[PDB]
Amino acid sequence: TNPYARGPNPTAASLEASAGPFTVRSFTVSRPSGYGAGTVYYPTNAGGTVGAIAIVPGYTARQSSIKWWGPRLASHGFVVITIDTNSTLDQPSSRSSQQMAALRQVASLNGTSSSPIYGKVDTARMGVMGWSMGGGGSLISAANNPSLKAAAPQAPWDSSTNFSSVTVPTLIFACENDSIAPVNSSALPIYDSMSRNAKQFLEINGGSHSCANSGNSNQALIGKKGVAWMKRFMDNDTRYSTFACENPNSTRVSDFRTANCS
Repeated sequence: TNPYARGPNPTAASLEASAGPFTVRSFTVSRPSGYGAGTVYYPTNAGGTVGAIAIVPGYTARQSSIKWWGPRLASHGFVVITIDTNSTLDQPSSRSSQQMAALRQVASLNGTSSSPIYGKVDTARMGVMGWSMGGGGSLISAANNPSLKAAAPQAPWDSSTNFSSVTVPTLIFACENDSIAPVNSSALPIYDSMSRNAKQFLEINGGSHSCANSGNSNQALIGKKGVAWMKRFMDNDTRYSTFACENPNSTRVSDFRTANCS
């Protein structure tokens, strides 16, 4: 009997819909600490404490690029903070520092009786996600913070592609026709480098660099996979082992790989 298991037994239909079972509320972080701005999404009556996910956009980009993840994840039983960085020109290591700052603030707000997320977060169970340089930032966060329970960056880029130290279960969303952070020189070498973890590579067929962003046309598949990965690894929830680890066998996917996916 897994104490972190929340919500109804998952179905494809329920994981593919635009929102899951829980009602989602949100607020703006009034005094953001160590980053630009943040929006916190959270479920009402998830049936216990839930893990937290900090999501960072890429270079020149804002919360809007990665907004859709907030309600999508939160509606399956997660507290999600989407951030703006101190500057939109921040680099990946700075993105990562700011991501971890956002998580610490979430942990702090869990114990502030005035916060709507008071007593709602299990602050020992956290994950990281993000687009482009924010994707590299998530991988950096993971490498520097092995206590994190999961990472799921999208169209990631960093100077280095060597993330061989990462022990955090890591799902890489890739975009097949990415001409900004091309798969062959960023997402794929990143993926291949990680020898110490459960991991997955999911390339979206014909996707541009923004193929996992708000307003994308594979929200059913991408949302299912992100929630399934976070469920399986953040909650240790083996109801999601198949959703998390399976090949989707979808014409929407041009390349699928996975390793150590129990």
